[PDB]
Amino acid sequence: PPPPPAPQDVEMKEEAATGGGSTGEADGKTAAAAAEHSQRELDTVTLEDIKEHVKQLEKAVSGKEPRFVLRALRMLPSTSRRLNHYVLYKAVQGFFTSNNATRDFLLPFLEEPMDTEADLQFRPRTGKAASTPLLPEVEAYLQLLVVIFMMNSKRYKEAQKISDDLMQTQNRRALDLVAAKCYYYHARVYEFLDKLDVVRSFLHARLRTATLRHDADGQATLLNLLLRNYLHYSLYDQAEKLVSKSVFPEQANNNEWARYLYYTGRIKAIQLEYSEARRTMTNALRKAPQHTAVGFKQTVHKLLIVVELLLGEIPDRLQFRQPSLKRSLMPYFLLTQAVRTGNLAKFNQVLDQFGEKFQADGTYTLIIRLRHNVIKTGVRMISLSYSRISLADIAQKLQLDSPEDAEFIVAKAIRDGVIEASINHEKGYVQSKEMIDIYSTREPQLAFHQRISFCLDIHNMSVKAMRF
Amino acid sequence: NYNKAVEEEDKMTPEQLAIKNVGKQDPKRHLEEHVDVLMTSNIVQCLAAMLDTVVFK
Amino acid sequence: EQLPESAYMHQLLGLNLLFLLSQNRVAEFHTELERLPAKDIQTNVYIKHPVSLEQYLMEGSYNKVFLAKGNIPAESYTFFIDILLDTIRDEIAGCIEKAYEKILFTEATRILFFNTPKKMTDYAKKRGWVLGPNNYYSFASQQQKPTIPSTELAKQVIEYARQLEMIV
Amino acid sequence: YLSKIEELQLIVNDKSQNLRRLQAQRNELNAKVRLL
Amino acid sequence: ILDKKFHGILDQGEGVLIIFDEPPVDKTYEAALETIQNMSKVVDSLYNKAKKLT
Amino acid sequence: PKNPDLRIAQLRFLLSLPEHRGDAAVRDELMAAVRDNNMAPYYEALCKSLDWQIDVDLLNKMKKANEDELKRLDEELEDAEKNLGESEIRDAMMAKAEIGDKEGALTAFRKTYDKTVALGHRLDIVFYLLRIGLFYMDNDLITRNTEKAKSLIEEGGDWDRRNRLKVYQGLYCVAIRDFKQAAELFLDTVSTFTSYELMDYKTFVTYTVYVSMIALERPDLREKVIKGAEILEVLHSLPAVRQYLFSLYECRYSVFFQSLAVVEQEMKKDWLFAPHYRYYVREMRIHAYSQLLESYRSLTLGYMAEAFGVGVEFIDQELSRFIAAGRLHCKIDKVNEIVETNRPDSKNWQYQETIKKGDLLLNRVQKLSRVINM
Amino acid sequence: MSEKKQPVDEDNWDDDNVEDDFSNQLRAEKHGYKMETS
Repeated sequence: PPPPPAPQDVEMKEEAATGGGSTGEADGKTAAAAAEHSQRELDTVTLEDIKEHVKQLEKAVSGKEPRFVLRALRMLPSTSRRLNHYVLYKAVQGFFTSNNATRDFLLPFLEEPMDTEADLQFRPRTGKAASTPLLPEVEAYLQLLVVIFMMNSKRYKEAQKISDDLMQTQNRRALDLVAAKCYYYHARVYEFLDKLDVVRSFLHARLRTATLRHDADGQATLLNLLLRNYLHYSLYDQAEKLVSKSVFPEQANNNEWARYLYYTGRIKAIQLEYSEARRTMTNALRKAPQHTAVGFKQTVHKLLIVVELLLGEIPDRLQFRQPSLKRSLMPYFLLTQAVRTGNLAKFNQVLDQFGEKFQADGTYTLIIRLRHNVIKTGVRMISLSYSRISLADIAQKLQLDSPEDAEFIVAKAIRDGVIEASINHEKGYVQSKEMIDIYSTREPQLAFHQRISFCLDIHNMSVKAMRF
Repeated sequence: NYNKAVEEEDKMTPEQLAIKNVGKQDPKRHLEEHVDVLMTSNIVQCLAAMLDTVVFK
Repeated sequence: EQLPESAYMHQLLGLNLLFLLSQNRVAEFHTELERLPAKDIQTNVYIKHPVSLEQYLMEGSYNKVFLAKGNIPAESYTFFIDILLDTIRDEIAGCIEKAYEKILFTEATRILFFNTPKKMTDYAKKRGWVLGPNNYYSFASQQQKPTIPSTELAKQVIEYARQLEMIV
Repeated sequence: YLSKIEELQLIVNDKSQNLRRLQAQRNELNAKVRLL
Repeated sequence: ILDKKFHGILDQGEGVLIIFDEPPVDKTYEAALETIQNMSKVVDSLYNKAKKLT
Repeated sequence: PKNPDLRIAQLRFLLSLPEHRGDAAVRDELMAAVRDNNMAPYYEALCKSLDWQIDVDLLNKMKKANEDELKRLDEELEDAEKNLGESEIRDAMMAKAEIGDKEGALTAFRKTYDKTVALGHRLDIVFYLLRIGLFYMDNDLITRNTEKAKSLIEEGGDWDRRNRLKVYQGLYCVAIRDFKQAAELFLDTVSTFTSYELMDYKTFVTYTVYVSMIALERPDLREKVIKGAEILEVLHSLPAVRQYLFSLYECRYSVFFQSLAVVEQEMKKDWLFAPHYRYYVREMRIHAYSQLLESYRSLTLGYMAEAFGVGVEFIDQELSRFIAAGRLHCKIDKVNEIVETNRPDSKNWQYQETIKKGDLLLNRVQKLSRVINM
Repeated sequence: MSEKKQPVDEDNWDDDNVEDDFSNQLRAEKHGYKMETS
């Protein structure tokens, strides 16, 4: 009863801003987005995700959600007296007896701000009234009398889709900002039990309705939902992105775009790619927003640089290593050691030692080409090393035992185009060369057009950012 | 030749723009008066590069 | 999905996979490696033999073709391994002198097969080829001999200075 | 709805008019420095 | 040669020594090093930026 | 008085690195325990070396001596602070508590850092924290104390003691793979003649050369080793590595490899190097090969295989994995056995760093200047 | 932030990356025994 005043304070600090302030920031505002309380409220949703939200236990049971959802009314200027009601109900938790009125009694509590009066006209108060109670209910998924209620609370959020689609006005720059979060929690609670089936068409038509009339933070986030949907399950509709690539917003949330490029980097990694996939993995890597969230870059980075492992030109990756990730990369450290080593028995004994964590990865694409990566590491090293090597030297240095499969190796390496190396054809016996004096002057200034044209692009972008 | 010798003093102004907490009066707004000159310089460089292939044949 | 277990399940995937391997795809191979991965390494020789066979094909052996053809009818993969012989031979048409010096009759006999039909003669009279004296060359220079890098980048300087104009 | 959405968004594009307000500030600064 | 007393290449595969040295490039050295210092200065300014931001 | 305790640190390293005759560690630990009351050697040998074959009571008696010693130290703690002492009560207790178990340490540093008053109060405190660190292969103690020192000790200090702090910094710089600032801080040679910190000025020379044959480029090589004949009047006592350095100018690769094996074993059997000495030797290898090839191009490894000993296959795998280690741009074959002089920075790299950084930092500030708005 | 699925989850340390790069070359006599091999 002395700690629940801290949810009592932060609860009023949240819906003061949200209800009164963003309702006044919805009345006449939003020239581009003057709803700064929307980003303030998403900051407070991250604040309720740091802390306990409001009333999970808090030394009592079920105090705020029966309390504050009453009597908003939006009327004559003595509705700060309804705020005074909200404030002076707080003798119940400290003084009186707390009673259980959440997760069961919420079904008319959500209908209370509609059945008081014709409160107001805008939907962000309705999204408030169905989000700010019900998002404090989702992160307790103990699957007993709590997850069927997340299910029904997000059925009320599907009614919030209905009252997002037929609400009379660019309130989507608040409701899609909240709906990004809560539709991720939709996908979470729906897939804590089974794969979601008609929620796919929910998501399809929800992407459809956000097409042009209000195309603001909805398309990219629902596309992240759709992408991770097609990622977690069988892989049939990546041709949909190959035919309907409409994936380019303002890239607003500045981390949504980062992890979006990460997810589609995993896509192009699993389709087939080295180059474009590793460069968008690199751009998402350097577009890591901060390290203010403990060890969340780490597992996702273990799966990020799988393609760089598949390059073969990677050293040990240890600068990323969280020490709490060490006990999980007990396979992965020896795996990049098996990348640095050319042993074959160790190449399959790391697999024979860690196939279960390789299934935890669940990417066969790595081991279906990692032997080929070992022989390409060999050919890159030794073909960069010597001018006129023999195929027998490298062959029976890497246990090939015959000339003709070394010929097929050198031939498919010419076909893969690393070095000039040809064969002094009598019985093999490579006659070859390196390549210095290739070119060095007009060829840099070919790329310097892209250098400085990229620089002047960022000049004009800083100009259009200086405009703000 | 003088460009590599001139920019390296105005380049000391960001070292003087190290005015972190509260230390900045007028920013010594002299970072310019070299760029425009650099512009003209390489502008004419590209001009003449053109005029070579243009006039010469 | 809860169906009775399909009889030809193991080799319908193999028909599709060997047809894919014949028509030279690049990513449907990997969506095949993703739709049913768990039955590939433990069992299913109709799939376990083509996927390690692909590892051997892009490992560097067109002779594992014949080592394998020791036993792959596999209910009429015979047409598809004939198309696999075709993708041996036209990839020889590419990869016979990509950047080689020269081959002779015997390297034709090793990399190619069927010692001399009118089909390697058709190669020598179909790709623009010089059948040298028991000898081979791609051409007399093999590269078609690969002198002005200035004026095109001068036009680049035109639009480059132009884009540096109109902006500050 | 049918033919009533685009010019509202065009007045929304008067953020470009706000860009003109910014360039107005600019030319104010410049004109008065030149007055100096 | 190791101490700049001599500048050039000798030979035993051909037994023919050749002398050469043309170091000075004020453009590259000067401008590049000045730009390096500029990078350091921008690194400095990064913290003024991150501060005035938050 | 850390020189004998530096020898005790070497005793701990002998206990640590060579597990050949664990009784030898027990030997010198019992020898250091039978006098000087040094019981910490005896627990240290009990743990890692033999479990004290016969020292159950033969050193428990001197442990009780150390117990009475510590108890009378902590009693004079109050007997002397009964009188007025300008932090000198706590100074005496920290000095005498810097012998037995970590009890002495916890009654040493918990009673000085609180009332460390003047330069000496921390001068000796940081010297002896360097010693308590160096007893093991520590770096937290021997440089965290230098941090406190920066806050506490010098403030102008002496023309004598401050050079000693700097030589501590250089001594760890050679202890760690900081292959330059050691010799930089060991460039004094006029202020480290003999001290209770200098376990041996000849060992000073050892630590110095084991960082100067790398820090000192050929000009700095001759500057400090040749020109700086001040260390020569003393390094006259260790001519092996000296003559190695002499060849290190004329580039005599045969004796390079002889002394290379020699110094390899030496570092293999020398303190604060056990888990790291791997690179130094192959680094000497690649660095010498750099200049050797830099001689000219139309040359062979076989012509140098003589200097390599029989080094055709040796350097075959060696330089294969070295260029594989991304080292020493050059050209060499087996069927041709090439040598090369190449890699001019002012060819493209002196122009490639340009974008290497003006794109790294460009996009750094870009994304940095992206979240300023989004 | 880490709002993704991922919430599911110098002594020698400086020289250690090179050490694992040194983990493939004669870790630390056959060098010196090669002298008498010829």
